[PDB]
Amino acid sequence: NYNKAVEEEDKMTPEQLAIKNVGKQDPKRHLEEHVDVLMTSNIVQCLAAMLDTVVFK
Amino acid sequence: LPAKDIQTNVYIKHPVSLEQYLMEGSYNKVFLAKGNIPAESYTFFIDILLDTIRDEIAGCIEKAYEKILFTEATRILFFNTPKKMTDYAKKRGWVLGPNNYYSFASQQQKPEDTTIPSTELAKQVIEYARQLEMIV
Amino acid sequence: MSEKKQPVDLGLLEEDDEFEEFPAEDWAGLDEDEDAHVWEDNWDDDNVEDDFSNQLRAELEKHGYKMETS
Amino acid sequence: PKNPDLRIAQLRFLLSLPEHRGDAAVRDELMAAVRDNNMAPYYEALCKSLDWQIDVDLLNKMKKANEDELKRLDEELEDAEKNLGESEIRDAMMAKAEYLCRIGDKEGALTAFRKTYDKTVALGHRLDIVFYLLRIGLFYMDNDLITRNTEKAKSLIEEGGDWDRRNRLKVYQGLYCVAIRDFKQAAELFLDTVSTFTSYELMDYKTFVTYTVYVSMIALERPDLREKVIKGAEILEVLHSLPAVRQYLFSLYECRYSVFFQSLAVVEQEMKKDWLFAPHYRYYVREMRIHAYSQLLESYRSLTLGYMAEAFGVGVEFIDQELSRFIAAGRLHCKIDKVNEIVETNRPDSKNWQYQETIKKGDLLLNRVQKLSRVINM
Amino acid sequence: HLGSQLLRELKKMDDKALLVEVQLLESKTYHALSNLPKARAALTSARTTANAIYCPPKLQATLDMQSGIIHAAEEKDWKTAYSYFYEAFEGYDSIDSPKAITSLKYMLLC
Amino acid sequence: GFKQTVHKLLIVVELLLGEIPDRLQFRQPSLKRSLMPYFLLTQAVRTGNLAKFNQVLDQFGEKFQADGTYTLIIRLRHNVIKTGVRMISLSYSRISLADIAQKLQLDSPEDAEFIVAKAIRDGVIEASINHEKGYVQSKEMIDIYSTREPQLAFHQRISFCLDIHNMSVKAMRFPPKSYNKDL
Amino acid sequence: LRDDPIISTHLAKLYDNLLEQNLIRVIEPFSRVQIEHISSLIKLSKADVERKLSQMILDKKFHGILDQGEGVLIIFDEPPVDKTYEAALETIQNMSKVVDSLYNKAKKLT
Repeated sequence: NYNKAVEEEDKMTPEQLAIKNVGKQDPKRHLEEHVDVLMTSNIVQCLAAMLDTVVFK
Repeated sequence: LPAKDIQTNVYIKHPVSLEQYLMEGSYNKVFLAKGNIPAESYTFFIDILLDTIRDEIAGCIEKAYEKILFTEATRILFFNTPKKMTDYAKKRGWVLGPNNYYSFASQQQKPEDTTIPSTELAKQVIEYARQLEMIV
Repeated sequence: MSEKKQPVDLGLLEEDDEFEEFPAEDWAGLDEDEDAHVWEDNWDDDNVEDDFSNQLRAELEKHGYKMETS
Repeated sequence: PKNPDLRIAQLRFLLSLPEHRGDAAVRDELMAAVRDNNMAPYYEALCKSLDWQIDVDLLNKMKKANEDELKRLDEELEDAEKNLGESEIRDAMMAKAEYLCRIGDKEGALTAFRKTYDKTVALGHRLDIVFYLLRIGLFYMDNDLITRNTEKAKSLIEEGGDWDRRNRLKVYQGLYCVAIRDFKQAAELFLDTVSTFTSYELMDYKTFVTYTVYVSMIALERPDLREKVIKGAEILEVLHSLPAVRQYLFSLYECRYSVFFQSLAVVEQEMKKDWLFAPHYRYYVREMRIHAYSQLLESYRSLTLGYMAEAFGVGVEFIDQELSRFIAAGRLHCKIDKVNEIVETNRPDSKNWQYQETIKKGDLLLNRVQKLSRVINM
Repeated sequence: HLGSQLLRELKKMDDKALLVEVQLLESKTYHALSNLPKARAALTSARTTANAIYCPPKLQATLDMQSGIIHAAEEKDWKTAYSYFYEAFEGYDSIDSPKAITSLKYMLLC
Repeated sequence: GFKQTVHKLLIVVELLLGEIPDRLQFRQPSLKRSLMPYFLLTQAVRTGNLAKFNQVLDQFGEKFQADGTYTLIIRLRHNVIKTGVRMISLSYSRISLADIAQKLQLDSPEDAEFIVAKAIRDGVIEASINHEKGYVQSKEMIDIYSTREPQLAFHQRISFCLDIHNMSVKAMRFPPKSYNKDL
Repeated sequence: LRDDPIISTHLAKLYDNLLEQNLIRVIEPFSRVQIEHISSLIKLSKADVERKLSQMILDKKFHGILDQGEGVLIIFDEPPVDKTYEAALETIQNMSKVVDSLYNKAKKLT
């Protein structure tokens, strides 16, 4: 919901990026927060092998 | 080979028609067309070809996914000479029931215990931490 | 290389030299009813259309006679 | 134009292809030929008409009356010119363009509506000129020429939607959206039928309802009908005009095929022989049949041939090839089996397929990021 | 259509009590055509028109009698509609036997 | 102008499997004119009429059969019945001796089960060969892997998709290095 | 009841309402049961009951599906609805992102 809540603005970003291309006015990066979201999402991947070990032996 | 050299002789179109019938697999048309070959002396070689493809035709018709009855093998198979039921009893090595051909070991494999694919999934996770975090 | 497209375009010039604006107008007789229409649906509508072009095109008027006979 | 010559000259489709109904269309076409300067239209379509015995009689009078009224509009245009005024010249050139739409020549009406299109002091009269090109674009069945002036005249209105101007533009959206096969976005256009009225310019109100009952009856499912039309009182008002529509709505919503197939022949014959609705007659039939088969097959998992044959009132030999063609061609549900001569489907389209609906966008997005890899370094 | 043409010459003229019959029957024919918004609009117009003029119980009770059917058509609240049929029964009381038996029939219905 | 060859041969080798996707999402007036002579036969593949379409091919066939050696079309002339019997595999299970045999232009008991068995030995379909009273049945279970060994089903899908998307992650890591290399 | 007013549809709504109460009364505890063992209590035919039931499954008021050859009743549900919606919306919204990226790069290159 936060990812889509940022993508709704990222739909409007290519217009400004398609108009000015000079200077940065928004202090939000929209990148590192999504990287952190991916880091929190990788817990499923890292613990899937843990469930594989608990189920195996 | 279609170099348009003659294109009207039966021997020029014979291998492509026999190979196209091989793609169809219909053996009745070949057996009924056995007497259609002229006095050309390669009819015995055509019989050698039938002798080297009868193992594949008979092997494919005797695949026996579930079961097949002898009353179809009487017509599909060759003459009453018991060469197929003798050689195939020592080649296939199956059970002979009351005038019927039984099919075993068909979809009888037991599924996996899900233990080994979980271990290879753990190795895949190791490769995911590797490739996702290697340069870092 | 982009240089091998020239003989293929020459073959297209030969196909265009076979019939001079004959398939553009003759096929345009149906394209005027197909223009601006989604061509993705024209594959199914043309599939069933050409499939029923031989026989039983409509078949809806015949069901009223097929009710008592079948 | 907005005159009845649009409809009278619009009956030329049923005048052309069938030879049975080509008597009344040429009756009111020849009788109406003395109206709205119909000389050039029926002279162009004279190949689909009678001989030249009586044809050359009135051509000498119409060709001189055309030049008389034309030179009177030219003299009036010269009297309106060289004088201070804006709407007077717009009315002179606009009336000349309306007469040039009566004769059916879009060359002098193209440059005329171009001149008065350039003399538009406001955007409202500009959209009026656009509509003046749409009323003849319906007869000319052009595709891009009627969407260019509406694509340019669509943006920057800023004067609010009127009761008949914006509603009329929405009616045009119903026209070109009925021409095209777009339905899921055309199902919202006829929602303003409360403000619609009898418009003799393009289509009567009963013809607008008769035309929207197909896109609404077929292009909508049961919740869409119950929400839009069944809850609305408009179809409850206009169902009393013709008792057939009520049968095609309550019988379809009631899932009674025994009467819907007996009465479907009227939809088959009425579906064709129309100006803009004929060439699409193949899509409505198949789409409605597969829509009804998905409707009945939705709430039914297994189906015997007895209840199906008695429900539809047709032989099993026809539904055999029906479902046989709708497994691969239709692609409505899972594979069907006849081991027990009973229609039995599974439809595992929710649990795993609900997650598998995104694998198509995953593969197309995979090819698109492969193109993204092609953009790398070149 | 003819009733609308009658409204065009009745809304301008005097005798507003005559408009209650044609707007009431207008709600009756829009209800017969199953039209809720226009029957509620004509009903409200008949209320704001007949609010000052003391109408006889033949026409005054018919407003609530039709109002209970209009409200009972959407099944919003049966208490208010039951009040419309109750006051309608109080209006049609002892004036007509069929109207009374259909008034109590409407009470037992709603 | 050049993709009409890879697309032409593409659909020519795609119609061999019985499912022929036509031109749907591409609108250009080159593949249309290129496909105009081939459209009647590529639409005639699915219906699968032997005697009529056999004459239709050589009737107006000039360029697609004048392309050389007529190899894949001379294989198609007998592949029509294989795509048709594959449509029968996409059809109901029970095979009749008159209705569907007469429908397939092949009315004989031996070659029916013989050629259908030649379609079974391919391995692309699934059937249950059983003989109880003489009729040939089939289970024709084409149910997808939904709730049927899913982990082993899309396991390689997850591994392969993560490999392609992960080398795409490399393809979004390295070009930034090729960006910051000069500065 | 032949001269009954338009409220006959409301009376049929009461009939179908009590029918709905009976259906949600006896079917709800019966996951899979015979159609004649459960229809014998109401001693009515399976035609109108089957049509109303299947109509209400087409209306999606509850979880269930009918049958004609075997008469087997199956009730199931799919709780995780909010996963495929958000995922599909992320795919559709990201399609415009990648396409716009190809528009900026296609614009800057060719």
